[PDB]
Amino acid sequence: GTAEIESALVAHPKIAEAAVVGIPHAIKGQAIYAYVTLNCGEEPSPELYAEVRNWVRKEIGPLATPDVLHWTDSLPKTRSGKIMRRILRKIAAGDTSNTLADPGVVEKLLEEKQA
Amino acid sequence: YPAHWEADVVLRDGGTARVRPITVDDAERLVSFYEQVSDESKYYRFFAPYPRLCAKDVHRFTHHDFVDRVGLAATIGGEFIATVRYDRIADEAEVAFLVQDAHQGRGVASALLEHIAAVARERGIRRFAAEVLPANNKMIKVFMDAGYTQKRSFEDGVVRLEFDL
Repeated sequence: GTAEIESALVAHPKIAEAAVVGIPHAIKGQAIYAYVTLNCGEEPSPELYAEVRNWVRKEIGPLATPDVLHWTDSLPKTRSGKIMRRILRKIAAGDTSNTLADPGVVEKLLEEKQA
Repeated sequence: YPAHWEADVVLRDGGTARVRPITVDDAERLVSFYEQVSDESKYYRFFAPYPRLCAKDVHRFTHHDFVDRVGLAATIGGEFIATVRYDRIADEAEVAFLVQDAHQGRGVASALLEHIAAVARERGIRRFAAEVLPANNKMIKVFMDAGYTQKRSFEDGVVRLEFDL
């Protein structure tokens, strides 16, 4: 499940936070879409990508390897700090025609996804 | 803060815990407390794995204006065993609590919810809202018993509970 994959991702030394959603993929059956926040001082790179995926592949298994790693500083959270998973699902799925602490995070997530 | 916001509360076993505002001096206590919370309870509190608090979180969870944001701790022998807080969204505020797993079922969660409501009523909050993961039935029951009602639920199964103050 998603919690297992998130836990494995957070376990990575360079990963601070993670939230994973499953979304229908027409080619793949289901795609594992992972939003990931690196720790302070860490920065995304073409090779950190493969390292993280290899990490998950070893920790959990190839079936749990994320299809997309979406690096972000911008996990959407309620003011008490709860992850707004429903917003993450909508953005990953392109279902974006419609308690959130910082509204500005949505625009940043949408930009990062198109990149 | 008002002196009556600090008070001894009676637990179900007949003993007491101290309920008090969380202060700027409580960073170390908060961190030690969080070490004793299970991975499962952390997940239920933040909706994702969150094994240790980032510095900005330790700061925000110990620095409050006590109008728009309030945080209270329950303590035994000076140690945090639970926290509760509200964040103004308006005269509505989001509420969250967290109890060390070993101290569940002692009446701590129920006392903290009563106390945070009492503070909110003094600061012009008209309603509490809480989001809870649907499988977290221990937490849902605490809120139910405190008089919260289910308002709606979302695509991710998350339930929105509300309480008119």
